[PDB]
Amino acid sequence: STGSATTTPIDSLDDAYITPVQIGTPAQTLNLDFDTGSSDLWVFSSETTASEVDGQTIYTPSKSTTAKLLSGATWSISYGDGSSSSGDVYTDTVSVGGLTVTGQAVESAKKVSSSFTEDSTIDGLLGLAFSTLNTVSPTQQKTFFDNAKASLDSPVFTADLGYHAPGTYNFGFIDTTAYTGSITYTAVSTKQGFWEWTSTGYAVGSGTFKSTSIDGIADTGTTLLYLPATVVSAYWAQVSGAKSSSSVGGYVFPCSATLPSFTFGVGSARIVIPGDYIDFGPISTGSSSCFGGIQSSAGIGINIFGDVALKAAFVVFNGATTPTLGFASK
Ligand SMILES: C#CCN(C)Cc1nc([C@]2(O)CN[C@@H](c3nc(-c4ccc(C(F)(F)F)cc4N)no3)C2)cs1
Repeated sequence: STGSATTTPIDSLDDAYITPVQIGTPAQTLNLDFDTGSSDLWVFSSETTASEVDGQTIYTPSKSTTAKLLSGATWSISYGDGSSSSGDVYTDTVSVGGLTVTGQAVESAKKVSSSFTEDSTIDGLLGLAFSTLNTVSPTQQKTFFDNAKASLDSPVFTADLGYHAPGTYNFGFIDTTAYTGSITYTAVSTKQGFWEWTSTGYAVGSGTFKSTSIDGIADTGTTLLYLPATVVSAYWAQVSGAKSSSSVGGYVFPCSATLPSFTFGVGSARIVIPGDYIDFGPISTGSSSCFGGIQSSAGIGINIFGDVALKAAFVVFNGATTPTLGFASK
């Protein structure tokens, strides 16, 4: 089998991408944030505290003839930004772009933190990291991809995120029309449950390439590109007036600037992020200070190839017996 679904930016900055997901019978379509950096499929639901729902579409398991309570199962998750959610668990039929998993664990939120409430466009998350990170207790659950993998034509999914435009998540096949040149595959460590790999270095703008190993994760659920402070400083040093602001929480730059590109290495290949992809716009409405799309990972403990990096590429998440990641230009 295969599936293919369009993913759409939630706003003009590409802060996140939402993909329609069919849950239950008859289908209840919710727009979920596909997150290769986590492993829970959770949704706003008829069980979510009413004051914490503000415009999201909710999953109502009592209206699904295929929903079954996963008795005694609870979940609770906290994300890198400090947001969180928790609740109980149903199993139900879940379909993405024509690909159907029966008995998928659908984690129904009883509580969500303020940042989720405040984002009326995100109805929940669909985790695509390794199932070892799934938070369901006492019986850990598998991700949608893990459940679908054996049925797929090929045990892969691909992320083709758009820049200020929709893109595509495909399951079970590689669309050879969706990229230029070749896909360079690189080794993955699953030891932390992430799609963790080592970039071979970087370049800023038209500068020469600096060979240096950068261990990080391919994370569609993170907006920005988080890299070591040395690399990030070398980038922003090329932008007049750019500086790290403790009050804002990262590097800012004058909105009047044109930004240089940023290249990252995948083996001997190179992915070039155009400068415009690094511009996240005014820090507040009407400000002439703009937020940078490349930020330091120093406080995180891991480098994160988030959407800023991934949307410059066609990315293969290869879930073969030995997982690998593939990157192609597009
Ligand atoms: C600190 C620290 C060390 N490590 C935990 C950092 C890491 N962190 C992660 C993710 O937790 C997993 N992938 C990312 C993700 N973020 C979201 C997300 C989406 C929407 C909203 C909002 F605004 F609507 F509330 C909040 C989110 N947090 N979805 O995925 C972040 C992987 S490594």
